[PDB]
Amino acid sequence: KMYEVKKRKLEDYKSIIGEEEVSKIQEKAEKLKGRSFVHVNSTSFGGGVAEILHSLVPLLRSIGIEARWFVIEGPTEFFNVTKTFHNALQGNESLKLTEEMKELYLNVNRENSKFIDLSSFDYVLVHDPQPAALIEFYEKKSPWLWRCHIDLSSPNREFWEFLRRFVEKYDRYIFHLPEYVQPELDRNKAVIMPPSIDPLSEKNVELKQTEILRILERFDVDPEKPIITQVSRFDPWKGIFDVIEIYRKVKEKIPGVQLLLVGVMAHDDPEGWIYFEKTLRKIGEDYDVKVLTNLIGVHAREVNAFQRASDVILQMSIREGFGLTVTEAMWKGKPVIGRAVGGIKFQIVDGETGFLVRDANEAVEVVLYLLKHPEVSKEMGAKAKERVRKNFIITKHMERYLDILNSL
Repeated sequence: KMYEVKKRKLEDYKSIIGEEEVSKIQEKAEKLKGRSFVHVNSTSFGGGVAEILHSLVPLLRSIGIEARWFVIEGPTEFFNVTKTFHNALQGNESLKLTEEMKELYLNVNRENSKFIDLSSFDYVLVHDPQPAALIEFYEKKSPWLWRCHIDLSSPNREFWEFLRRFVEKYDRYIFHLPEYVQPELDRNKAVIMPPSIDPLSEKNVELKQTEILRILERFDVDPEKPIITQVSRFDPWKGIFDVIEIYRKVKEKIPGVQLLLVGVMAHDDPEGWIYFEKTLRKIGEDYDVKVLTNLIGVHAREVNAFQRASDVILQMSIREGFGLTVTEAMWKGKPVIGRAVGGIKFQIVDGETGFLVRDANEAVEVVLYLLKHPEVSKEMGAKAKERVRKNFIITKHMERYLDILNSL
C-alpha cells in the first residue's frame, strides 16, 4: 500500500548561508544532475524525519537531482511489530521475536515493494527498520543506503540477527552519531551523519515579537521576568528533576525567575505521561514553573516561542542522542547549559557556545553567571548560532548527502 508523498528551493536559504556556500553546494550537485535519489520511510506526517524530508526533497530537486519520496503502508499490527523491533534493537531484552512477527514483517515489506520498482533508481535510501527488508525483493542494480535513526550500540540479539541480513546488503549504514552505530558492521560502510534542523520550519523560523508575546500570555509566561528552559521528552534520564532543583536554587537569588519544562509526546508513550505526572507532583503548586506539552495545545510554533523567550536553556540529560533541542536553542542564539553526553557534548563548545557542567550545582552558578552577564550571554549565543549555521542546518545536511553519493 506504498504511496509517494506529494516548494523549498536552495535559493530560500541563500540569505542564511551566503552565495559562496550556495555555489559550493551547486558545484557538488552538478556531478549528480538528472540522477534519481529516492527516500523510503513509514510516515509523511509529524515532525522529525518526515518534517525534514518535506523540505529536503524539494530542496534536492532545486539543485537538479531527481529526488523522490515514498512511504510504506501496513496494517496496525505491522507497526505494533515494528514498534517492538524499535524497542528491542535499542536494547530492550524482554521482547521476543516470533515467526508470526517475522512473516508479517516480511509480507508487508513484500507487498509495498510491488507498488514501484525501487531497484530502477540511481540511488535508493531507506530510513530505519520498518522498510529495511525492501532490498530483499528486487534485483539490486544500484547503490542502496540505509539511514538509521535509532541506537544500535547494544541490540536485543535475536531482533538484530534477523534485521542485519537485510541491512548488510546496503552499501552504507548512516548513523546519527558514534554512540549509536552497530560496531559489528563493516567499518568503512558505516558513516556518521547527524540529524539537522530546517531554519525555515515552524520550530525554527524567526517569529515576530507580537506572535511570541501572544503565545507567552496564552500560557501565562511573563517575558518581563527571567526565564530558564529545558525542552525534552518527559523521561527519567533527562535531568528534569535536576532542572527543577536548579531552578529552585536560582530562585533563592532571583525570586521572579520562571522555569519552562517543554515537551511533546505521542499518546502512545505511557512512560512519558507517567513521568509528566510525577513532574507535576514534584513541582506542586509553584506556578512559576510551567509544564508545557501537546496535552494542552503546545506545538512546534509555541515550542519555537518558548525557546526564543528563554534567557538560558538547559539540557541536563543523563542519556541523550544527538539532541536537536540543543541545536534549536543554539540556532536562536541561546547559551546552553548541559551535561557532556551524546550530541550535547558534541554540539556545545564549553566556554565558547555554552557550558558543559557535571552536576546541578555547577549548572546553578552558570545560569546565575549568564543572568548576571547578558553581554557574555549574547556573545556565546552568537557563536552558538554560527556553529549551527556552519554544521547542522538542512543545507549542510543536504551537502553531506552529496558527498556520500559522490563517493559512490
